[PDB]
Amino acid sequence: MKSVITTVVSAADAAGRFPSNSDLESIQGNIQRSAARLEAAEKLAGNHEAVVKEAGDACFAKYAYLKNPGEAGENQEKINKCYRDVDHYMRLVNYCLVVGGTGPLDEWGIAGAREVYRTLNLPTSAYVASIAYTRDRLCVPRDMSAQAGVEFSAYLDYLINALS
Amino acid sequence: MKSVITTVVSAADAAGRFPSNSDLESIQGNIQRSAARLEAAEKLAGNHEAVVKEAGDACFAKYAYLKNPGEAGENQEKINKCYRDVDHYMRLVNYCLVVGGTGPLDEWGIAGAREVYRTLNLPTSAYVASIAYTRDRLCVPRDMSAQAGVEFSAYLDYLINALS
Amino acid sequence: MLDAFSRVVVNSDAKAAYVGGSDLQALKSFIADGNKRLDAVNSIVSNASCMVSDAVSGMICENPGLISPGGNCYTNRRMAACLRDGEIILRYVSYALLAGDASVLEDRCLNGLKETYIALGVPTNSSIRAVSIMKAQAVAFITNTATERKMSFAAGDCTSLASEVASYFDRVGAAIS
Amino acid sequence: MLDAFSRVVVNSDAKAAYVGGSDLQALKSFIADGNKRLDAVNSIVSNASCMVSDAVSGMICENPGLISPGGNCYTNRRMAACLRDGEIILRYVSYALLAGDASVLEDRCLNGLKETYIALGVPTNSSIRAVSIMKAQAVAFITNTATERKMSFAAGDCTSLASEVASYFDRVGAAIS
Amino acid sequence: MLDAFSRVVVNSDAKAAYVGGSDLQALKSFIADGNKRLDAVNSIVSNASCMVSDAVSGMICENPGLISPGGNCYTNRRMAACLRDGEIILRYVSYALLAGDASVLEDRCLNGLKETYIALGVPTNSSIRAVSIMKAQAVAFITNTATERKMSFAAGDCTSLASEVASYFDRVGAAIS
Amino acid sequence: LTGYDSKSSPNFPNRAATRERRTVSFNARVARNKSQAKKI
Amino acid sequence: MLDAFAKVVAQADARGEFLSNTQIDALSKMVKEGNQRLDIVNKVTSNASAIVTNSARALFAEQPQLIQPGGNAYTSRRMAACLRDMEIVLRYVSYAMIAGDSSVLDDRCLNGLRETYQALGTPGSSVAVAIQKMKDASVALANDTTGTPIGDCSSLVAELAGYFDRAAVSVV
Amino acid sequence: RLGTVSGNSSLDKLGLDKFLSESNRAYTPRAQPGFSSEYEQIISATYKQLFGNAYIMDSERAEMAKQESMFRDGQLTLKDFCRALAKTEQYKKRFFDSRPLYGAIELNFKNILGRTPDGLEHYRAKSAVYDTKGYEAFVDAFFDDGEYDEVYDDYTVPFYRGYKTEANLSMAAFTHFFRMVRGSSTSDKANPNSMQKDIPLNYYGITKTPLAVIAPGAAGTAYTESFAGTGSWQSGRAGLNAARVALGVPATANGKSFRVEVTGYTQPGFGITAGTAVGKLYKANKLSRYPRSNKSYVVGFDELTPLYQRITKNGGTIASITPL
Ligand SMILES: *C(=C)C1=C(C)[C@@H](Cc2[nH]c(/C=C3N=C(/C=C4\NC(=O)[C@H](C)[C@H]4CC)C(C)=C\3CCC(=O)O)c(CCC(=O)O)c2C)NC1=O
Ligand SMILES: *[C@@H](C)[C@H]1/C(=C/C2=NC(=C\c3[nH]c(C[C@H]4NC(=O)C(C=C)=C4C)c(C)c3CCC(=O)O)/C(CCC(=O)O)=C2C)NC(=O)[C@@H]1C
Ligand SMILES: *[C@@H](C)[C@H]1/C(=C/C2=NC(=C\c3[nH]c(C[C@H]4NC(=O)C(C=C)=C4C)c(C)c3CCC(=O)O)/C(CCC(=O)O)=C2C)NC(=O)[C@@H]1C
Ligand SMILES: *[C@@H](C)[C@H]1/C(=C/C2=NC(=C\c3[nH]c(C[C@H]4NC(=O)C(C=C)=C4C)c(C)c3CCC(=O)O)/C(CCC(=O)O)=C2C)NC(=O)[C@@H]1C
Ligand SMILES: *[C@@H](C)[C@H]1/C(=C/C2=NC(=C\c3[nH]c(C[C@H]4NC(=O)C(C=C)=C4C)c(C)c3CCC(=O)O)/C(CCC(=O)O)=C2C)NC(=O)[C@@H]1C
Ligand SMILES: *[C@H](C)[C@H]1/C(=C/C2=NC(=C\c3[nH]c(C[C@H]4NC(=O)C(C=C)=C4C)c(C)c3CCC(=O)O)/C(CCC(=O)O)=C2C)NC(=O)[C@@H]1C
Ligand SMILES: *[C@H](C)[C@H]1/C(=C/C2=NC(=C\c3[nH]c(C[C@H]4NC(=O)C(C=C)=C4C)c(C)c3CCC(=O)O)/C(CCC(=O)O)=C2C)NC(=O)[C@@H]1C
Ligand SMILES: *[C@H](C)[C@H]1/C(=C/C2=NC(=C\c3[nH]c(C[C@H]4NC(=O)C(C=C)=C4C)c(C)c3CCC(=O)O)/C(CCC(=O)O)=C2C)NC(=O)[C@@H]1C
Ligand SMILES: *[C@H](C)[C@H]1/C(=C/C2=NC(=C\c3[nH]c(C[C@H]4NC(=O)C(C=C)=C4C)c(C)c3CCC(=O)O)/C(CCC(=O)O)=C2C)NC(=O)[C@@H]1C
Ligand SMILES: *[C@H](C)[C@H]1/C(=C/C2=NC(=C\c3[nH]c(C[C@H]4NC(=O)C(C=C)=C4C)c(C)c3CCC(=O)O)/C(CCC(=O)O)=C2C)NC(=O)[C@@H]1C
Ligand SMILES: *[C@H](C)[C@H]1/C(=C/C2=NC(=C\c3[nH]c(C[C@H]4NC(=O)C(C=C)=C4C)c(C)c3CCC(=O)O)/C(CCC(=O)O)=C2C)NC(=O)[C@@H]1C
Ligand SMILES: C=CC1=C(C)[C@@H](Cc2[nH]c(/C=C3N=C(/C=C4\NC(=O)[C@H](C)[C@H]4CC)C(C)=C\3CCC(=O)O)c(CCC(=O)O)c2C)NC1=O
Ligand SMILES: C=CC1=C(C)[C@@H](Cc2[nH]c(/C=C3N=C(/C=C4\NC(=O)[C@H](C)[C@H]4CC)C(C)=C\3CCC(=O)O)c(CCC(=O)O)c2C)NC1=O
Ligand SMILES: C=CC1=C(C)[C@@H](Cc2[nH]c(/C=C3N=C(/C=C4\NC(=O)[C@H](C)[C@H]4CC)C(C)=C\3CCC(=O)O)c(CCC(=O)O)c2C)NC1=O
Repeated sequence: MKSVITTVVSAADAAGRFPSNSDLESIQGNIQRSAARLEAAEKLAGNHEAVVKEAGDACFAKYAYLKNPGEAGENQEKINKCYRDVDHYMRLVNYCLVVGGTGPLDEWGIAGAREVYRTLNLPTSAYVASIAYTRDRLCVPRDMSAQAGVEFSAYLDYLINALS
Repeated sequence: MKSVITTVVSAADAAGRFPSNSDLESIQGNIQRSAARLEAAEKLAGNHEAVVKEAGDACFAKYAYLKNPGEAGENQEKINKCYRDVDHYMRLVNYCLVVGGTGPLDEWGIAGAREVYRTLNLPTSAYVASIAYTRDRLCVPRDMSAQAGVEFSAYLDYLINALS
Repeated sequence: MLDAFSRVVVNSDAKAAYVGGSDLQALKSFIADGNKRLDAVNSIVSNASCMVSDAVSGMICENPGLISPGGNCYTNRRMAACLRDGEIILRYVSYALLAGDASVLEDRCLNGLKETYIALGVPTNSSIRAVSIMKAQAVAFITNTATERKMSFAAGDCTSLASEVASYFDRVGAAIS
Repeated sequence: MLDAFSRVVVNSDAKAAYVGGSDLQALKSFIADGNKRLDAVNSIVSNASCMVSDAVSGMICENPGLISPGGNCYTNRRMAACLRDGEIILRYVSYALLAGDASVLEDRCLNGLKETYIALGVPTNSSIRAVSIMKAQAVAFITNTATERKMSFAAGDCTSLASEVASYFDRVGAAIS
Repeated sequence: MLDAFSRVVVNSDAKAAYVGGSDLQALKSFIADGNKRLDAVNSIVSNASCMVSDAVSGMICENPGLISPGGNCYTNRRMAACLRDGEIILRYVSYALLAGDASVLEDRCLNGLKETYIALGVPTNSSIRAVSIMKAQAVAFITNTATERKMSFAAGDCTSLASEVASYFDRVGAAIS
Repeated sequence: LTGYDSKSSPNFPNRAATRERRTVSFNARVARNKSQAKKI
Repeated sequence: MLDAFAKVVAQADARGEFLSNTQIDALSKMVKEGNQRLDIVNKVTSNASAIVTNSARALFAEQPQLIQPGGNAYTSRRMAACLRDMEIVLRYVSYAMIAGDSSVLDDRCLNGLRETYQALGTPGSSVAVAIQKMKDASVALANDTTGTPIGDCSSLVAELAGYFDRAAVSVV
Repeated sequence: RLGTVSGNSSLDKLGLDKFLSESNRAYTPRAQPGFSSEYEQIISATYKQLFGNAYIMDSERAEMAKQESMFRDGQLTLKDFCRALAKTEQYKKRFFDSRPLYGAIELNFKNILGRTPDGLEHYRAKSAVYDTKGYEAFVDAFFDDGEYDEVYDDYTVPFYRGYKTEANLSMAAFTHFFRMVRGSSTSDKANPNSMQKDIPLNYYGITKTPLAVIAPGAAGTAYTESFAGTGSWQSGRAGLNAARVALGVPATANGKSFRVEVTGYTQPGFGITAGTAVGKLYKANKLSRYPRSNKSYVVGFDELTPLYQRITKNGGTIASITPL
């Protein structure tokens, strides 16, 4: 849970110190950023069912070969286990917009993902294609403000740089 | 040099990662404090000769036995080394106000203080008798703004707990 | 580890639900009352070593058995560590107030404290009194009920954290018991 | 180690002077131009994993003997390390842009990289080409002048922040030479 | 490492010899004056704390640039290290006085001290004034010649030990210059 | 006698310092080699 | 040693590329500032004894323990070796001003100067104060308008201060 | 940045900056289930210290899966992880099987203990365990004696300590630390005194000879010298390095005497000009003007300033000047 609070209280504890003034004003910045980080989270929370749909079938448009036998898309349950696999990644981003930092991604999503995808024969190139779809057609005056979108996209390209 | 910037680039180099928004929202609070924290260090620099003289004259006046022979305040050059010993401490608290954190204090004056006053017979009870005068003599409507005196009085109490 | 922000993200995770406008007001008032949390840790840490020595030497003035011959706080070596056992637990409940959740010390400070004090014969009768008077030093600093110290603070209310930090002080008194 | 505010302290400590109205003005523009510097490091941490592989391929496409048997990047394990060696260099330049001064890559990366590369046998002309690619990649990312990706910023200037990060890349080539 | 007794047995080991008449006479004289050797060592370690405070303050009052900003003893961390760099020096000289042989400060203190001080930046032309002051203090203690401290002793002469301890204190200034 | 010396085994209980160590590491050093016979 | 023109060529030869049209424009901008580059090293080498001695005298005026008996400038020979070193550095900074880069300054003056002053016992904090005093004695002398036609020299004066600050930081 | 007087500190400008920042202290007995984002930092910090900034690829790391699982269970850092990791194949490949026996002892002191073997008896105390009990008890002797338990905790990663006064070794072993650990961006394979194939402190570690300290990043960081004895009993050759003594009438004439070390000596850049000579480029025996770079000198005080100009005006650069 690598947020702004749990990185200063771990730095003082490693030295054996009390929370000094350099700790108390790095959490002032947590206050002046929540207004551009929390309204981008509820907007995802009230519209995640319609945005994970058009982002889900983007990889099923580009990598349309996936529905061959021996691959990730044979039967309908492999699709239902695919629109679930992408529904989680919008939730783990939604947790990273209410904890402040990049905590819930790199312990639950990112951690242990390179080895579950190598042995289950899941191509990671369709993960980075479905994620970069919803990263690339949000427009800043309609769905968010100019300050929420830079916050929202920064946790999106954290995924693509971790997978690829 | 523990500041807000040196906290997060050393927390990140510990893990071996890039600066995320758990490192960028910390430096936002560095902007939300420098408008008032740098105001006190502007006042202290142009006033320090009127403050270091009032600080020592509230120490020897209470600790009048230190001017007896055999003590650490014998003659005029020792007392001239007593204003040199305090005008460092009003300079090191000036250096902590511009780096944001408590960087210069805990590695230039504090680090090794227990062995340089116990060996040279310097009483560590008189140092706190002068710094607490400067803290208790701090009047926020006239001399400062109300938010400088919150944090200017917070570094003197970092000295007092680290000298006691 | 798990602060007040990370507390709601595992309660919502274990039911597999998005965090939304039903429960984003409890973190809206948390942010909007965050300056009261900063004006409470700064009013503790300014005399954090002082409220140890008033309490660890205030524990013994109700109980002279600690500096009895054969007592637990007899020598200077055992008195160095009692003032050292008394500055860790104050430091770790400073960590639980900046975070907003107790979970920083039930894995670091209190994980197995009960078995070390019954190993060394550190008695459970005094350490509860050693933290109860330090808790009263804690709750008397965030509000201006201290005697010779009256820090100039902005007006308002601080009875919210005063029922909170003392709730972080009787959990160690129930863990070491 | 030393940020920009940590450099005016050590410069004024050798004088044993107080920082004042002539030196605070240089740092008062540093906090006014802080929302651009936070806006610009975000543009390089986002496109970080693509800048590396574009630069190790770009070094290889101009020197095809580097994958020949006997070249430094021949096998997989020698190639996998070049993608590692090239991104720790980028990770400290993202640090030195975040602080303000060049004393995090100087004393943790370039203090010892000259004799790192003359013990492994890494060519000191191929490596400074891969640095000079990422120098141009970051300058064309800081200004919105990249070809295939554009990021939405508030309109203004970052010419000063562009030439600062070129100076950080330019001393890597001077160090390991 | 080697005492006065083991110095003899490694010289007669080269000859494949025993110990006889002429080689035990200088060794029985060590046992004869052996009560004075203990009686001189105790006069140093009884008041070594004032001997290291007066010594590094005599170097400072002769060289006022050592406490300038940019002087080697400027901050408290560098000054406290000076206060124990000379306290380690005095500990090993009192070992070679006790064992009667200079092969213990030659091994564990002197060997490599010159290359260590030039690396850290310690001025070696000013480290020898601190030892030469301690040479004058140590010979003014095993002879009752200290101006502000007189110690009771049995009647007799100890000028041979005054030249023994002055040979140790001069080879510390010969190993770092 | 067996060898040049007869130093004790590092598998014997109560062999480390346990003076001013952390509470994580104090409990590790008092129960070093006592866990087997407690469960036997 | 290299100058500012032989620096661009040695860069381009390692990549083996033909100098661009926008890289001859940089060198033709560099020749247009050619008279003023001579006007600074003429104003400095015609004042070199007054630069050193007024700045050496100001050094021992505020640091009297250097010329106190026992210091590291008390002898006539330990003092004559001190004014020589203050003139060594000014000579290799004026060498590094017509060249346009600090290559003759590093390879013939500064590489080894810190390692020398640790061995001899010379206080490096005071060689900085000696060097920094000659910098603004020369910066204010290079802004003298007398004899030169009035224009702007603020990108060349800032470059001359950069060679002094480099030689000052390479001895501490 | 280099120097010793700028920031009123001197050890963080010798390459020990990043090592002076970390603790990696593992504040709980077992790892908490549900999470891995805190103990993964502890795992990887143990890897960069015990292997010494070595690269371990993800297939090389996946050989050591079992161990990393027991330490994340209720087991400890020193005996269940650092002792298990040094008995794997990814450790024995780089530090044991590539070297002679004394290369292995010098790297186990650096990796496990964080210091230097000073004197022949620290080598011999660890050499004799291998001859009677093999490799798997030779690693135990670095752990289960009376040095590890009093310095590092049960759950702290073994940080570097061979430079500080608490490790009561010597002052010659201070200089030997800055031959092993040449900065933070360096590894054991990546420093020019040991290329994972030899013994780094062979003659200097046995005889406790102090070395000149050359700071990483200084102009002259490439200084390296080869070894030959002299004297007819050991059947050695004269003319390779300089002496370390300055013994005769040339000691105190021309002032006191110093030992200078040069590194960069190329064939152009000798004469009193700016450009290389054109023509034949070599004499008839076609060796060089300087048949090897890294020359060292012994020079008095009154000849130090003419020597200095001969060094630098002919291309060389000064790595270290120590007084003799
Ligand atoms: C002996 C029997 C005995 C003492 C010794 C002394 C210690 C003590 N003090 C309290 C209550 C408080 N202590 C406080 C601490 C401080 N007050 C200050 O102003 C300074 C900053 C600081 C000391 C460094 C505070 C704020 C309180 C509460 C208000 C008050 O004055 O009571 C106790 C607790 C008593 C109990 O309930 O058991 C003790 C033991 N008091 C003694 O009686
Ligand atoms: C209870 C503990 C106190 C009390 C607290 C209140 N403080 C209020 C506001 C406040 N406090 C600070 C300083 C704080 N902010 C920081 O960023 C840092 C350090 C980095 C600190 C210590 C500030 C800046 C403010 C905002 C108002 C101002 O600028 O003056 C406050 C009002 C806000 C609110 O209620 O939400 C309260 C009630 N006040 C009390 O009466 C007791 C004693
Ligand atoms: C030059 C590099 C760019 C450019 C930069 C500008 N950015 C400006 C504003 C800006 N950026 C952010 C986001 C940033 N700040 C943060 O605190 C965090 C995360 C913690 C991030 C990613 C913010 C908040 C702002 C300020 C917006 C506002 O207050 O309106 C900006 C305008 C400010 C100024 O001009 O001083 C500029 C110029 N813009 C460009 O066009 C080039 C390409
Ligand atoms: C501590 C007071 C000891 C003690 C030590 C002795 N010091 C002796 C000689 C001595 N003391 C100084 C330092 C003094 N002179 C100064 O100029 C300054 C500061 C500006 C100071 C603090 C020096 C320099 C010397 C020796 C002169 C030299 O050789 O260079 C000494 C010898 C006899 C004597 O002078 O008393 C002793 C015994 N004396 C004590 O009684 C306590 C234990
Ligand atoms: C020159 C260094 C001194 C001095 C030395 C003399 N000491 C003499 C006798 C002596 N000293 C002690 C105490 C000493 N012996 C111990 O066993 C221990 C500690 C365990 C200590 C400190 C004793 C017991 C004796 C023996 C006779 C006695 O005093 O009862 C001595 C005369 C006897 C001899 O030479 O063997 C001398 C000359 N005396 C001086 O005047 C200078 C200061
Ligand atoms: C901005 C780049 C364009 C723009 C594109 C259009 N999007 C349209 C529908 C649509 N957009 C989204 C993404 C958006 N809705 C969300 O709920 C969230 C996150 C919570 C985001 C980023 C979705 C999911 C949908 C489909 C369902 C819906 O409308 O909510 C749209 C109309 C139909 C279409 O063309 O797809 C357009 C034109 N809209 C704009 O106004 C600017 C030009
Ligand atoms: C003082 C108000 C108490 C009291 C304190 C004593 N504690 C003693 C030893 C001790 N305490 C701890 C726990 C402490 N160490 C930690 O690492 C942490 C959390 C991170 C805590 C809270 C430990 C592990 C030990 C073992 C020894 C040690 O580590 O120093 C102690 C005895 C010291 C000794 O035996 O030498 C005392 C007196 N005891 C009291 O009676 C009052 C109530
Ligand atoms: C790629 C752009 C290069 C290239 C790179 C190679 N680097 C190799 C090994 C290596 N590199 C470093 C330095 C790196 N580690 C750090 O901690 C930092 C900065 C803080 C940096 C820059 C080290 C320490 C090592 C040693 C790894 C080890 O010994 O395990 C390397 C060889 C890998 C191997 O032999 O297994 C290569 C090929 N080489 C090239 O040709 C291009 C120019
Ligand atoms: C004081 C009279 C001197 C002076 C002393 C300084 N020594 C500094 C560091 C340091 N010194 C030693 C040598 C010492 N330690 C030993 O273990 C032994 C022999 C057994 C000796 C003689 C070492 C190893 C170190 C390294 C630091 C450490 O070990 O912790 C020092 C600098 C401290 C710093 O760098 O911050 C000083 C100032 N220097 C002086 O100016 C006067 C002459
Ligand atoms: C800059 C620090 C001065 C300054 C300099 C200007 N000098 C200008 C022209 C100029 N300078 C010289 C002398 C120079 N040329 C040589 O050949 C030799 C040695 C033999 C020297 C010392 C000459 C001959 C000229 C005439 C060429 C020309 O007209 O450019 C000059 C241009 C004039 C202008 O811009 O109006 C400038 C600016 N002027 C200053 O204000 C500062 C103090
Ligand atoms: C998968 C089909 C299973 C299952 C597997 C899990 N095992 C988990 C943790 C874990 N497992 C072991 C035993 C393993 N380590 C060994 O050394 C050996 C044999 C020599 C074995 C079999 C250990 C020690 C642990 C501790 C956790 C750790 O090592 O980090 C585990 C949870 C991982 C976690 O909590 O993060 C799982 C899911 N569990 C299942 O439900 C199915 C049946
Ligand atoms: C809480 C976090 C969380 C995640 C991130 C995912 C991650 C994840 N996905 C799958 C499992 C899967 N994930 C996918 C999804 C896809 N396959 C592809 O190649 C496409 C990229 C994508 C479709 C869009 C599919 C098809 C499976 C089934 C694989 C199989 O069972 O053979 C599994 C194995 C268990 C299972 O079969 O369900 C796990 C752990 N699940 C989680 O619980
Ligand atoms: C840059 C960081 C820095 C500091 C924090 C101080 C710390 C400090 N003070 C003194 C030294 C001193 N400090 C004092 C001051 C006092 N003594 C007392 O007994 C009173 C309590 C108090 C008066 C206010 C005196 C009188 C001396 C000289 C004592 C002596 O050696 O005679 C010394 C020894 C060196 C010296 O003699 O100057 C040091 C390191 N100095 C520094 O350079
Ligand atoms: C400090 C005190 C101290 C001790 C007393 C011993 C105690 C001791 N003994 C053994 C171990 C043993 N001890 C004995 C001894 C005996 N079995 C018999 O049949 C006889 C009754 C008796 C001796 C006559 C035997 C046979 C072993 C077995 C070794 C093995 O299992 O291979 C072990 C485990 C092996 C080891 O750790 O090295 C230990 C800790 N060690 C110590 O450090």
